Amino acid sequence: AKIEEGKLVIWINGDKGYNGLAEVGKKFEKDTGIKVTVEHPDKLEEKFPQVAATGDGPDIIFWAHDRFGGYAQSGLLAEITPDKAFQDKLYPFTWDAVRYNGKLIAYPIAVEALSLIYNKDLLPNPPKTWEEIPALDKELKAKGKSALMFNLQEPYFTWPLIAADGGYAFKYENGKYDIKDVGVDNAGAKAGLTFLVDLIKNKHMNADTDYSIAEAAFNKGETAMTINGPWAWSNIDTSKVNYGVTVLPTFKGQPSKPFVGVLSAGINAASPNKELAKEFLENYLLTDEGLEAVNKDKPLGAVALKSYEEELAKDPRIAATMENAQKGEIMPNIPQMSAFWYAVRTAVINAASGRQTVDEALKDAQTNAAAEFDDVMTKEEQIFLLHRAQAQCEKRLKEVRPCLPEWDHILCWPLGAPGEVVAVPCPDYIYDFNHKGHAYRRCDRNGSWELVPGHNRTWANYSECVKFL
Amino acid sequence: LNSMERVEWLRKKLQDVHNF
Ligand SMILES: OC[C@H]1O[C@H](O[C@H]2[C@H](O)[C@@H](O)[C@@H](O)O[C@@H]2CO)[C@H](O)[C@@H](O)[C@@H]1O
Repeated sequence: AKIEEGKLVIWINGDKGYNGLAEVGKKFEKDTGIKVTVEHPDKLEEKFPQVAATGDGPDIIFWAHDRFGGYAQSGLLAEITPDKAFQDKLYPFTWDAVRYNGKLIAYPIAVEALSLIYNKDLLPNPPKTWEEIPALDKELKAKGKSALMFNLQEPYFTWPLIAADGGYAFKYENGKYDIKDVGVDNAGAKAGLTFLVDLIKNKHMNADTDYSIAEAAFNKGETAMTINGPWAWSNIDTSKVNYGVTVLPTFKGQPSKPFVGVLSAGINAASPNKELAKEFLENYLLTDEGLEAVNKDKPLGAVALKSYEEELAKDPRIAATMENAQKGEIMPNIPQMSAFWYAVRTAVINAASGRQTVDEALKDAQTNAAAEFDDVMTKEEQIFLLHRAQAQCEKRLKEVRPCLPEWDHILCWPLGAPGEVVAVPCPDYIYDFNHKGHAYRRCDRNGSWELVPGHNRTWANYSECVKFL
Repeated sequence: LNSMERVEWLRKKLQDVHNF
C-alpha cells in the first residue's frame, strides 16, 4: 500500500494485534467510507525513516514510544492536537512517554513490560532467582526438557538482566537524560551479561535462539519458561499450555528491570490524511470497543485508556505485567535511543557467540555509543553555554559572615556558611562533566573563600566533575 | 573531531580554574 488522499495506511509490528486493528479499520470504513489498510512490514521502525521522504511511508506508524523522539527530531511526525477532554481519558504517565521537547508527538495506546512466563505442568513453582536456573535446567534436561528459552537476538529481552545489578542506558540528571552518562559498561552490566554468557557456556541456553525459536519451544511444551510481553499470550492460549505469568527472577537479590514501552501511534508528516488519522485514533481505536478488538487479537498489556484499563487490571497476567513494569523503568524517547539499542544488540550478540569477552563487548558498545553522542556538541556551542552561565553569575554578583558569590571561570559559587565545606552540583552546562558529582570549596570562619597554602589561589576540588575525562 | 576540540578546551578551562 502507498499513501493516497482519502484512505489510511497503518503500519504495526507483526507480533501485535494487526487483525484486531483491521477490524477497527473495517468499522471506520463502514462509518466513514474511508478504507484502512493495516500492514506489518519487517523492520518497520528502521524502514519508516528510510522511506517517508519518498512518499512511501504509512499515514500512521505504531511502535513503542522509544523510537519517536528520533522521528520527531528528523521532522517525520505531524503534531498531534488532542483537546483537554481527550487527554483526560488516558493516564498522564502514558502522555509523558510521548512528550518530546514539551510537545505531544504521538498517541499512547498501551503499556508493555516483559514478564516471566512459565509452564505450570513442568514447573509448578517458578524460580525466584536467576541464580537457581542452572540447576533447574540440569534437572529438566534429564527429563528431555529445558529450563528457559527466550529471544537472545534482541537486547530488549536481555536488558532486564543487564540492568538488574546496575546497568543503565542514560542517567537522568538536571531534568533530562544525560547522554554523557551511559551505563552500558559498568560492573552491574558486566555482572548481568556474564551470568547470561555463563548460561550459554554451560549449555543451559543456545546463543542462536531468536523470538520464533523460543516461542515455538515454549508453546510446544519443550521449555519450562520463556520471557515475553503480553502480545505473546494469545499464541500460548492457542497451544493449550498450562501457563502462568509472573515477576521476573531476581539477580543478586535485585529485581530484573525491564525497559518499559508504551505502544504509541504517530502520524507521518508526509500524510495528506492527518485529520482522518486523528479521527481514527481518537474516536475509533482509543475507545473501549476499539482497544477490546485489538486486545482480543493479541493482548496489548495495560491500556492507556483509563475506562478500559480498569477492566483489564483484574487479569492476573496484567497484574504481573504492571509488577514487572514498576520494578523496571520507562524507556527514554530521546533520539539517542536507537544508537543505544544498536550498541547493546552488538555487545550481547558478540559476547554470546564468543567473538568477544563480556568486558570487551560492553567496553566497545559503550565506546562506540559515546563516540556518537560526544560528537554532537561543538566547541563553539560549549563556549556559548559557559558564556551564558558567566553572564548569569555577573548578574548575581551585581545584586550582592558568609562567603560571597564569585565566578571561577567555570562555575558561580553561591553563599557559603562560615567554616563550612561548600558543595555545588557539577554544572549541567559543561557537557563532559559527571553530573551526579559535586565540586567543592571551603568557606573560612572569617567568611572568605579558603586559599591554597603559600599561594594566592582559591582552593577548589572538581575531581568528581572530571570523572569521565 | 568535536569531542577532541571540546575536551581540549575544557582542560584549558579546568586549568584557569586551578589558577584562580
Ligand atoms: O531489542 C531492542 C528493541 O527493543 C524494543 O522493541 C521491542 C518492542 O518495544 C516490543 O513492543 C516488542 O515488539 O519487542 C521489541 C523487541 O524485539 C524497542 O522498542 C526497540 O526500539 C528496540 O530496537
